[PDB]
Amino acid sequence: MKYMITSKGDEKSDLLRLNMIAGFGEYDMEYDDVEPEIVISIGGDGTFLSAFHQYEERLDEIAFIGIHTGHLGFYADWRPAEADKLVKLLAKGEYQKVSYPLLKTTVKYGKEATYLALNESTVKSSGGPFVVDVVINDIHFERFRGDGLCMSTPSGTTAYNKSLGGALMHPSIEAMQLTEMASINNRVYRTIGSPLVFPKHHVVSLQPVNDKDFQISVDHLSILHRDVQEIRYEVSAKKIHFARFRSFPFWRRVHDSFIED
Amino acid sequence: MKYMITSKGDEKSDLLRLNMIAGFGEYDMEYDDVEPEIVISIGGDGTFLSAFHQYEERLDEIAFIGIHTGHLGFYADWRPAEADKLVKLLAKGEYQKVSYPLLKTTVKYGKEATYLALNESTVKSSGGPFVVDVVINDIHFERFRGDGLCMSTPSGTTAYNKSLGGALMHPSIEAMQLTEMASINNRVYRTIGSPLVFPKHHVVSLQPVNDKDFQISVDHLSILHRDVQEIRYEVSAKKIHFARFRSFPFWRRVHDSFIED
Amino acid sequence: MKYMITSKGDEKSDLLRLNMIAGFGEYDMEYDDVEPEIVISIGGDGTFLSAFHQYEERLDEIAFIGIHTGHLGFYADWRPAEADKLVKLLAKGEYQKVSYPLLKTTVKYGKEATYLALNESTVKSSGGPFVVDVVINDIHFERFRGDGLCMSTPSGTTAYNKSLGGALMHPSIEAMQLTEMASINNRVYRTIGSPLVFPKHHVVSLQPVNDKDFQISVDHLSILHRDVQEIRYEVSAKKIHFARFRSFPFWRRVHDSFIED
Amino acid sequence: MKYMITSKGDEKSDLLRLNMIAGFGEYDMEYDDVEPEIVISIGGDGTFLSAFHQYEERLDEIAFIGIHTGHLGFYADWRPAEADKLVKLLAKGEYQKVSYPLLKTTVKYGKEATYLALNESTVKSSGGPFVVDVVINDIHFERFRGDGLCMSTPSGTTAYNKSLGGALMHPSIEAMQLTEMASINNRVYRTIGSPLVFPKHHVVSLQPVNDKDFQISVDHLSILHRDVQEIRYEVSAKKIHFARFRSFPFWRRVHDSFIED
Ligand SMILES: CSC[C@H]1O[C@@H](n2cnc3c(N)ncnc32)[C@H](O)[C@@H]1O
Ligand SMILES: CSC[C@H]1O[C@@H](n2cnc3c(N)ncnc32)[C@H](O)[C@@H]1O
Ligand SMILES: CSC[C@H]1O[C@@H](n2cnc3c(N)ncnc32)[C@H](O)[C@@H]1O
Ligand SMILES: CSC[C@H]1O[C@@H](n2cnc3c(N)ncnc32)[C@H](O)[C@@H]1O
Ligand SMILES: Nc1ncnc2c1ncn2[C@@H]1CCCCO1
Ligand SMILES: Nc1ncnc2c1ncn2[C@@H]1CCCCO1
Ligand SMILES: Nc1ncnc2c1ncn2[C@@H]1CCCCO1
Ligand SMILES: Nc1ncnc2c1ncn2[C@@H]1CCCCO1
Repeated sequence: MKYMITSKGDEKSDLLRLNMIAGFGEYDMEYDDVEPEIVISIGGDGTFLSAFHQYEERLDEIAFIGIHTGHLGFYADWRPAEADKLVKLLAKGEYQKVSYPLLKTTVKYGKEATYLALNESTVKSSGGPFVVDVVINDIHFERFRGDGLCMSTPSGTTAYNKSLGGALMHPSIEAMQLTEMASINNRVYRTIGSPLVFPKHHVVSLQPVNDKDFQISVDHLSILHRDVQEIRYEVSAKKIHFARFRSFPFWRRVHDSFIED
Repeated sequence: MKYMITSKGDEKSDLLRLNMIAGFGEYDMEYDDVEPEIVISIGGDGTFLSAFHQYEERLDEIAFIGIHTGHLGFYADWRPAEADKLVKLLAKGEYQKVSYPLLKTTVKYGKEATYLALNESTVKSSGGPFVVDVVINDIHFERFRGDGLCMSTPSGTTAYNKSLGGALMHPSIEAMQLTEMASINNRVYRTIGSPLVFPKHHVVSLQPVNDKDFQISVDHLSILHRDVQEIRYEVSAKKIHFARFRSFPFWRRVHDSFIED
Repeated sequence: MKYMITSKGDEKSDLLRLNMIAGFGEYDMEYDDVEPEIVISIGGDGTFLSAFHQYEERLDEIAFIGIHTGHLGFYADWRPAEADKLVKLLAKGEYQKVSYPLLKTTVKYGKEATYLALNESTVKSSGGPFVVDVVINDIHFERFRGDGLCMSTPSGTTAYNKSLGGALMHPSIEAMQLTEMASINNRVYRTIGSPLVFPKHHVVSLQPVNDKDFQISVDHLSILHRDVQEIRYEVSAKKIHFARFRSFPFWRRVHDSFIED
Repeated sequence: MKYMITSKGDEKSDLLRLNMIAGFGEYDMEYDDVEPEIVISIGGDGTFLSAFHQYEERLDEIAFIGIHTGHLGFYADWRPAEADKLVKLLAKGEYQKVSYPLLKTTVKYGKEATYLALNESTVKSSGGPFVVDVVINDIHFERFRGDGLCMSTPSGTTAYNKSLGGALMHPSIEAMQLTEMASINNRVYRTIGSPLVFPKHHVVSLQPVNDKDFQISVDHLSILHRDVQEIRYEVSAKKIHFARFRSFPFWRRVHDSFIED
């Protein structure tokens, strides 16, 4: 089919990319970075996130693969020594696909912008204090004062979410998880403290109390948003598709990354 | 239908129980605590847990209701002033039902015993140090040394799980959550630290390293188990059914219990 | 003596300030905001922090007092109804003094700047990733990757330090406490995780790994520092002095703020 | 002087003990396990704790030394290869001493018993729920409901205290630290959550609310206490003395145990 290969850009990843292109040339495979059906990412999870966001308008028509030239990643979970076997099996194309849930962020002004996250979307304040009202399915839940908030996909839970004390959830669960960053708690301000796990179709809305300027991040991309009226989180109806060429279970991947390999 | 009412046993709950029995007598309703189809619990969440476990062999044929005579409970979530309206609507019996997931614990010896938890099942050691091997779907995940482990249902997450830093998950999610109690972590022992959220059909197995005697709890019931070979956790195929007579959303119930009411 | 009164600036605090000035006029007391010996702060703990920093060059010659016109503060811990009794006892001037430790921050470039904190000093990155080497008394302790770090005085421990999971320490202890903000931990990056409590004369040094631009905060003041070579923390030899006019124990103040009042 | 050597009891530690006794025989040193002035512990930190408690009535007249035959301990912090150099320098006896603070626990009935802890003293319930009133210097601070409480010395902070989220404090600080085990927090029960660090002469008292039977631990020793009226914690006036034969800083010891060695 049509395929493309993105590279981290160091010698190791560029040379592996050139060798995989050469290997693909021995098959009925066309290099096309406009309408690829296979997107191979060579580098780390950061390289993989840029690949996902490069092609997030054609998610339904792409199977993603990650190769880690450094340490094992959660998306770049195949070693460079398997690249030749990868080329072979991608060429035949009878592999299977597994799908992970994604997070949809909607930002409203006083106008609207939507974003897909593969790891998480976070909200912080633009210098001053961060106060927002947290609304769950039109129900006012809490007034949060602190550093900010983080909404994670399931596969995002091993990333920023983990550093904030959130739970790791198996990515077959269609959910999103909200974690707090340094919440103020006394007898004036009061937050739940615990991470919150939301199913599909639940809508978490963040509403400004005073200042309406926020620094909003989506995966690696962080930009200052002004005149914000509302930030809405929900599990996306879209999903990322991976080419499956072996059994590498999520919990083993968690074990290899955090316990021992 | 056939119904029964369990009471916490103080004056307040016994008198409310007698008044509801009197109210039920005005309808085609029979009191039967052997094969009830409606089990009303009057007291707190602890009273409700005993009601669930009193009838856990007829879960498929029972709708549960809880009335809190003290503070709002997560299962006893209706006020005594609504008891008359409750009798009325339970008598007609066109109410709807909502189902929550349950946790199945299997304990193997060198023989087998199974238990259903509505909140959680926990494992601790019988005096000495607690060391177990944690196996996830036949994959050795970690060697845990510490005080113990807790496996929570979704509706259990607001209970012991919350005090251990676990996430609160909406009970429409068919999952279980594993949290650590005081894990030892250095460059000898190593655990994941984070709460772990498991979907249906995943099996978490705890296996003894040295001592094989453990104190195992299931909801309020804690008993010493000897000659234990394995403890297995999975989401039960069984579910608890509640009679639904109003909209009291889980997240509002979380808000009213932990934030403000 | 010479005194001055700073005000939060709302009606309530300005009017209390004018009334205390009037009351002071009945005694041998001179208003002087250049060389005061008594600095009264009317507002909240934030107003008190500005008062401290307004006069941090004459700390050895000033006794501070805080009045809270809103909720109880940890530095503004006297109610407005006691202002008349405060004027009386400050005028006679046989009150006693209690001293709290302070935190000295040194920032070195490639030049040097020093700062005193009453609550804490925090270090974060200027947009990009935050990586620093943590050196304790010339001993390399850890390579920290995460959101940032916070070094708190004892009286600062109830503030930002508390939201980061740090311990509350009685301010009679001459120490400083280092807490992490969202540290990355796997088998590549490794931090201690726990808050660290340091005695007098211990020096904690933060050293850049790659990027040398940091956002450094000292109490309420946060400024971007460029070309930073080192950030050094140690317990200051200077101390803040409070006028003591009653017994309001620190632990009771903790109780009233976080448990119940 | 008079010395004695305790051993973990495995081959490795017994043989090292016999060799050190032989080496000591070449000097004016007498083996005496009744009134030793030097107590050498060979094994791990657990062996060292038994040595301390074996001789806790002669703490003022003993310098302790620990040798780790397994992994580095915080009290057993010298390697077996240094045992010959240890014998030499202990024999001459111009070494220096460093002292660590200790924790005094008082248990009152309806009679009194006192205990010294080198690591920590913990309180849990005897099966049923654990509810105690926490009193700080005769001031009621909180009503704690949960699994239990832990009061740690400074050198104890790297042990159980660390697993409960407490801070690590340098043992030159004369203090004790109170950490919670799985506290219940809602709008009925309310605890501070944060670890609490107390200076010398502060007294923390635990008082029963209903049940008066508790499982109290002091270092490795845990015994059921009945008819308990009060548990009192304070920094001991006694101190443990170590023979100092090299520079092995506490923070480096923390680094080697938890970060890398
Ligand atoms: C470096 S690739 C970008 C990812 O880094 C992760 N990340 C950012 N900051 C942190 C942090 N403080 N701790 C852990 N992961 C982080 C987020 O999940 C982001 O999507
Ligand atoms: C009192 S009813 C029994 C329930 O109490 C909860 N529980 C027990 N111990 C604790 C604790 N330490 N913190 C919070 N909840 C607890 C558990 O979820 C149990 O099912
Ligand atoms: C508003 S007065 C300034 C103080 O607010 C405190 N502070 C800032 N951010 C937070 C936070 N996220 N949580 C708690 N306290 C905070 C810091 O201790 C600072 O000195
Ligand atoms: C094994 S030597 C005894 C010491 O083990 C430590 N300990 C006991 N339980 C735990 C735990 N769950 N986590 C960490 N350390 C522990 C306590 O500090 C005790 O003094
Ligand atoms: N989904 C993820 N799970 C775990 N780790 C992740 C993920 N995505 C990116 N990273 C890491 C975070 C540290 C910096 C390098 O990239
Ligand atoms: N599912 C539950 N969610 C929250 N709280 C619960 C639950 N079950 C029982 N409790 C409480 C725990 C404290 C003692 C009284 O009962
Ligand atoms: N030392 C302090 N201890 C507790 N709280 C403090 C302190 N200083 C300032 N604050 C609060 C923090 C929340 C915003 C208002 O000011
Ligand atoms: N003071 C201590 N600091 C760290 N670790 C300690 C201490 N005392 C004993 N241990 C360990 C705990 C795990 C089991 C082996 O002994």
